[PDB]
Amino acid sequence: SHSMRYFYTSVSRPGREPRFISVGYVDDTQFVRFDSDAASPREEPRAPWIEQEGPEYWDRNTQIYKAQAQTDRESLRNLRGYYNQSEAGSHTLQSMYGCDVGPDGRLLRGHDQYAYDGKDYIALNEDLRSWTAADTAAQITQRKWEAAREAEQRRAYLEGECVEWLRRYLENGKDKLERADPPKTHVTHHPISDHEATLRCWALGFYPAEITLTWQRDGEDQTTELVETRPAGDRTFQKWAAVVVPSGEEQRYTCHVQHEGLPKPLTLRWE
Amino acid sequence: GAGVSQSPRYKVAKRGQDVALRCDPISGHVSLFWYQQALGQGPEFLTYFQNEAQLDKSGLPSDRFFAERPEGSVSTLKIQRTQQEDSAVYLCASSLGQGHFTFGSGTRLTVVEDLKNVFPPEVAVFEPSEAEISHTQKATLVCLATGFYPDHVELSWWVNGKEVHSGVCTDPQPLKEQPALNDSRYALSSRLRVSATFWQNPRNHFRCQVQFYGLSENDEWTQDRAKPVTQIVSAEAWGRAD
Amino acid sequence: GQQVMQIPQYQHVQEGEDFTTYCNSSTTLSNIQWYKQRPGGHPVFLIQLVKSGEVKKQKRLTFQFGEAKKNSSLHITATQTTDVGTYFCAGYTSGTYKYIFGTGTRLKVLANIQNPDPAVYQLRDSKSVCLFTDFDSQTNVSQSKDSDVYITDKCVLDMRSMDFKSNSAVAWSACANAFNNSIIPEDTFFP
Amino acid sequence: MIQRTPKIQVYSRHPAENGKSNFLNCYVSGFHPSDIEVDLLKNGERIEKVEHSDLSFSKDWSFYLLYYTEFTPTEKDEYACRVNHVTLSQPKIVKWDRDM
Amino acid sequence: SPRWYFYYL
Repeated sequence: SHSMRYFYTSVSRPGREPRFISVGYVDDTQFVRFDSDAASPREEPRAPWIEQEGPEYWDRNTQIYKAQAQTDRESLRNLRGYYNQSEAGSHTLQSMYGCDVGPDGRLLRGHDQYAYDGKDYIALNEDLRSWTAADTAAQITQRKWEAAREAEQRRAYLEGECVEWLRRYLENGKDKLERADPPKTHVTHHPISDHEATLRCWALGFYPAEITLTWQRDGEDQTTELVETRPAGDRTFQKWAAVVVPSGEEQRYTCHVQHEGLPKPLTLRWE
Repeated sequence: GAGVSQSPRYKVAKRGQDVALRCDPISGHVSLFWYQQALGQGPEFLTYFQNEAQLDKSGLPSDRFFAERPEGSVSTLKIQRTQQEDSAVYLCASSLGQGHFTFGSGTRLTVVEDLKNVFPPEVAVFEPSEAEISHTQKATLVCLATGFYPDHVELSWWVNGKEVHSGVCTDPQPLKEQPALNDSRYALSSRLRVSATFWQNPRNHFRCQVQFYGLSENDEWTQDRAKPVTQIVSAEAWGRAD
Repeated sequence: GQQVMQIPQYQHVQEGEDFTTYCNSSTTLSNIQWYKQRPGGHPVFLIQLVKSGEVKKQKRLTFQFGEAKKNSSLHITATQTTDVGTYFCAGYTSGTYKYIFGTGTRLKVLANIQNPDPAVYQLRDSKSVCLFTDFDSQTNVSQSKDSDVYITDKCVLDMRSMDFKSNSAVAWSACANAFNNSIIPEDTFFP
Repeated sequence: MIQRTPKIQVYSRHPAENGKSNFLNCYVSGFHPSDIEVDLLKNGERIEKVEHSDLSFSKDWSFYLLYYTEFTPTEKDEYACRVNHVTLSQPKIVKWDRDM
Repeated sequence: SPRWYFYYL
C-alpha cells in the first residue's frame, strides 16, 4: 500500500511575477523539489534513490514545472476576476494530484484537487468522471471543464503514467521505501514539585509517520499531552506523549507504542 | 481561435525554392507539433514546442527543415531549397501537453520541376441521357475536370445557387492523362443524379465548380498563356422539359 | 527502436459487414489513441484507452487494448458508407513529447445494390462521355492502355431523399466498346 | 480567506547531550498564507547559516516547513526559534527545551 | 514524474 503525490503552490506577489513551488512525495518521503525563486530554477533530488536519474529526467521535469507556472499565472488572473478581487491582493492557488496503489501494485485511487486562498475550490471525484465545486466561482471552472471533457483527459496520467512512476520509484528505493524503521523509545521523568511529576514517552527516528502512543495507569487508558508528529530532519519522525502523575505513583503507569516497524507492540515504564 | 489554423492550404513550389508554412494553434495551447504526412500514409513526427522552446527536434529530416515559434503562439515551418521528396501534407497540432491533441487541416505542398507545368482545369458538364431518363426515371449529370496540374482541386455542385451533397459522388482519385510521364496532367470526374422530373424543370440551374490551387500573386510568370493562379472554373446546364 | 504498425493496408467491405484494424507497437505503451480521417480530410480523434485489457464502445465502434499494452484494435459492426476513410492509431509512451501514428487502414464500403440494372448511357457536352451505371458492387471496372481512353473507377452515389444508392464509372475519348476491357454483366443494356 | 497562525515546535534531532554535536529543528506548521520568516537564535543572536525544507502543505491545505541548523548544545547556551507571519503582530519566540 | 499536462482554472 503506497502512494505518490505532487503538491504545487502558486502565489501572486503584485509588484514583486508569481512564485511557483512544487514538491513530490512517495509515501512519507519527499523526493523532488522545484522553486521558481531559486538561483537557476530546476527540479532537484531530495531522496537518495532518485539521484540515479539521468539528465533527460531532470530537464523534462524542469520544463513541465516552468510551463505549469505560466498556466497558474493565467489561472490566478481568472480567479481574481471570478471573485472581483482588486489587482492589489496576493493570492494562493494550490494543486495536489497523484495515485494510491494497493499491496498488489494495482491502482487503488486517483487524486486531483485544488484550493484557492487556503479553501477547497474544485476536486475530481473518486469516480474520476465528475467534479465537486466548492462555490459558484468554482462552478465556472466546473462548467468549462465539463465542456472540454477534462476528467477523461486526466485519466491517462492518473490511471496509467502515475502508477508506472510510483512502481519505478518503489523498485529504485526498495531499501528505504519498502522497509519501516521502528521507533527508538524511552521514558523520561520531570519533577513539577515534591508532589507531582511529568512522565514523557518518546518515540524517535521512526518511519513511516503513522504511530500510536498511549499512556495506561494500572492498564487503564489515560485519554495525556500529545504533540503533533514532527520531522527529525533525516526523513524519520518523532512524537511524544506525556502525563502528569503524583510523585511515587510513577510505577503505576505504562506507555504503549504501536508502529509498522515493530514486530510486536511495545510497553515501557519509568524505571 | 477555437481550432488550429494553417496557411497556405495549398502550395506549389519550384524545386530549389524555399517555403514557409504557418500555423496558428488553439488559443492558450502550450504545446505545438509539426507532422509530415505523405499521400495515402500516416502522420510522422517532425518537431515539438512547449511555449517558445523547441524541446524535441528529433523528427526533422535534415538541416533544410527548421521550425520557429518566437512568441510561443504562431509557428513557422521553413523548408529550404525544396526537393521533390518534400511533397506532402504538413500537419500542425496543438495541445495542453498530453491533453487536447488536435490537428489543423494541413498545408498541401507539391514541389514541381518547372512552374510552366502548372495548368488550371478545363471543366465541362454532360447532360443526362434521354434513355436513362425513360429507363430509370433518374437523370445523371457528369462533370469532367481535365488537363490540370498539379493535383490541387476541389469539385462541388451547385443547384439554384446552393451547394448540394445528396446524389453526388466525385472520384476519390484523379486519372493520369499521360501515365507514362512524370509531368502528367490530371483529370477527375463527378456525378450528380436527380429525379427525372427535377431535371425536366427548365428553371433548375446546375453548376459544377472546380476550385484550383495554383500559383500565387508573388510568383513570376514569363509564359505567353494566362498565369495559372488559384481560381475557380465552372461549367453549367439548365434543365430541359422536352 | 520503436515502430508502430497497422494492418491491413486497406479493406473493401460490403455495407452492413464488419471491419477491423489492428495496431501493434514494438515497445510498451502508456496509452493508445484512435483517429478517423474522412476522405480528403485530416485525422480527428475518436477515443483513448489507458488500461491493459480495456474495452470501450462508442456507437458502432468497439476499441480494445491488449494485456501487455503493445496492441490495440478498432472494430466497426455494420459498416455504413459514411464510415469510409482511413483509421489511424497513435501510441504515447511516458517520458516523451510525441504521439506516434500507425500506418493506417483505409476502409472502402461497397454499397448493397437492391435492384441491379446495369446500363451504359451516352451523355453529350453542354458546349463525348459514357456512363456505366447501376451495376452490382461485385463488378471491377478496368483501365484500358489506350492513348486517349480514360475510364474513371467506380464510386457510389446516394440519393438521400429517395433512399437509393448506385455505382457508376465514366469513360471518355463508342459507348458499346468503351468498357470492353472490363468484365461487365452479360445483360448490360446498351440503348 | 481564513488566515491561520503557525504552530511552532523547537527540538533537537537526537536527545541532547552537552558537548555532543546535534541538529536544532524549528518546525512551523498549519499556517496560511505561505509567507513566513523563521530565524534560529543562539543567546538572542540570529544563527547565520540555517537550512530549510521546501514549502509543502497538509490535507487541509495549510503549509509546513522545517528550519534546521547543526549545533552543539551546552548547559548555559540558550536556543530559540523566532517566527514572523501576517497573523503575528509581534515576532513570536519559542525557546528550545531539551525535555520537549 | 509530474504529469505532462496543462490546464487553466
